[PDB]
Amino acid sequence: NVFQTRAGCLIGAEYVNNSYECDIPIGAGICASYQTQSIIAYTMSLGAENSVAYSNNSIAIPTNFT
Amino acid sequence: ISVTTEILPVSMTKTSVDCTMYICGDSTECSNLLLQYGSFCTQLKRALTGIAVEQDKNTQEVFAQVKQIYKTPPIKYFGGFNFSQILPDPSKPSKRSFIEDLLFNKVTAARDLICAQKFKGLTVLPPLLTDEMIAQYTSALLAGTITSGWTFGAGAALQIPFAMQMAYRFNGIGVTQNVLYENQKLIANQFNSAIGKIQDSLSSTASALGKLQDVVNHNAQALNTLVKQLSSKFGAISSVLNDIFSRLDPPEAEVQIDRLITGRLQSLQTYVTQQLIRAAEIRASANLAATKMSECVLGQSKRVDFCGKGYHLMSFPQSAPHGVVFLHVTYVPAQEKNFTTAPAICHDGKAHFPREGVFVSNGTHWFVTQRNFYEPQIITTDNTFVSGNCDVVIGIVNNTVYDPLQPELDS
Amino acid sequence: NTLVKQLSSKFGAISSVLNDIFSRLDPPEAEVQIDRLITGRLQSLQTYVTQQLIRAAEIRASANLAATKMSECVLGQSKRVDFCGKGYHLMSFPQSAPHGVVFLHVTYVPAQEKNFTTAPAICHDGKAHFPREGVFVSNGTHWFVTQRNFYEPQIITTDNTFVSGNCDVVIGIVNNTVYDPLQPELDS
Repeated sequence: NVFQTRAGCLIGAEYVNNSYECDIPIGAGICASYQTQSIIAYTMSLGAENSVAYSNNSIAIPTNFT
Repeated sequence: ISVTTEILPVSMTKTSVDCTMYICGDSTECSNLLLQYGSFCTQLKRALTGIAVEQDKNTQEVFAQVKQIYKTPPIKYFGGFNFSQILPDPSKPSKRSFIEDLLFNKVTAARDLICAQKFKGLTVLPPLLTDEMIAQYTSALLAGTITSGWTFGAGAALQIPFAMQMAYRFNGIGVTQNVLYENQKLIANQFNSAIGKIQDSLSSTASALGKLQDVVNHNAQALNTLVKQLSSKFGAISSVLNDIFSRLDPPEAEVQIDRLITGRLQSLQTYVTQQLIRAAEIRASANLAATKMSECVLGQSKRVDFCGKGYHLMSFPQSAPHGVVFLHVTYVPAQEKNFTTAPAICHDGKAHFPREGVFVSNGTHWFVTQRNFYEPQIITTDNTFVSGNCDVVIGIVNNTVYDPLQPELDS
Repeated sequence: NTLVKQLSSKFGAISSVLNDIFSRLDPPEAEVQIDRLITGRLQSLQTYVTQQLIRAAEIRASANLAATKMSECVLGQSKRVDFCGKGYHLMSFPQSAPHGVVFLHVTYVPAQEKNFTTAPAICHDGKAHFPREGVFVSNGTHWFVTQRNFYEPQIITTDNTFVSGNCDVVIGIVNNTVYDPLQPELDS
């Protein structure tokens, strides 16, 4: 296959629409890995997505330690 | 309440050099002759690759410090503080803020210089992280510090109202919470005015980003001198080698070629050494920036003149071309007044020392007050402790102490 | 290894060894080849020394950082964030390794959080009450005071609260009762 990235042209890798942690950095936010029996090039995932409940009169207090 | 700006460089520009094109151009005879000098280019490639990976390591260490990406809730009330200029703006396609846009715009037929340098074997590689990812990291850090506080730097993010967070920080610097709870509106107005002044200064002044511009200028000057070195004879007949080959016989052409090769190799060596030194300095700056990010943004620092000039309250990060910008919010006293003091109070033949504050007098009476704010109170046994008689301490004075129990005995 | 391998270069001379150069050419002419070889080898060795100096400087910086970490994290307790580990620092231990040190950091991390409703101050008898070293919480029916980093509810009293001003200036104040521990024993 052929793929056009801002770092050039990539031949031999198939582009997928998922996102994983980077294994081999190619550049411009594009990384590559060996998975599935094949080589897949993907876009980096910064991390999990979270939201915090904020209001005038709410607090969170821990009840245990490690 | 004061807001101060700090600028720190983080990374550099990644470069790659092609030996054969730079030295021998498009001549095959020089290409054949070059092999005699051994392995002089594998070392150069290794050094440049090391610098290139070092830059990405620097950026990743500085910015990637949060495991989860947070978002601010749609409601934008934070106790009167605006924050609308430093939070992401969804309208623009870059998902950036006003100050970030100003900072990026601040630092900047015919053929472009980049193409001309590329056509001689000097190329620039792209960084691993785009600007959007750095913006997302900055937004996540801002959301975490606004909503959770410093709890997200040591575990899970626990929500807390902004006013109570400010009260905790005031307690940290050494002032009680009632000051904030009674001057919330004034503090919010001061913060908004300071942010507006920062806006005006950024929009007007164009010389506050010197360090990143100096980095860019140094890189440009190094490339310029490397390119200019190609047009010097080094003691030969001419710089152009085809004329040397055509004009005169091989016996002296070999000497001329050797002179040119030695000169160009020496120039490349000098360039690599200067690049190594500059990269070391940039890495030191990046380490300092990472430490500052971990100490001033994810917590409160007691160190003096580290996270701002004054008493530190908190800080905010923003991105910049090849660098980071810190907005420090700090506390400074004003409108001071003179008073008369004593070290202890001798009452009932016993010495009395304050528990937290200091003793003051306004001319006739005596009070106890906190250190960083004028708030007098009557000297009682609840805010005083006794140790020994009053004939040893130098400078003790006479007064009376109030006991909150005897009034209740008779009433 | 690369310094050793550089010895096979010719640097434009007729051979990579000296004895054959001295055993094939007259003294008037061998000088140019000897000069070329000597200059090349000197340049290689100088480059090696310079790179060694730069690497030594970096190692010195790392050693200074390790010394500071040993001074603060091990011999004492550090309040710096993310310096002696992730979390709240408790203590640390050193161990040795070939050309390096290994630090084991023992730290404290909260877990098992729970939601609560809070107010900044309590209005009682026309006066505002603030916590001393805690925070006000409520479980939907009653009110308590608890420490920040652990759950330990307690009854609001005079001993753990202080008063300043009226209760018509603080935003978010609520009405409740503050228990006086002097009258009940006085009236008994």
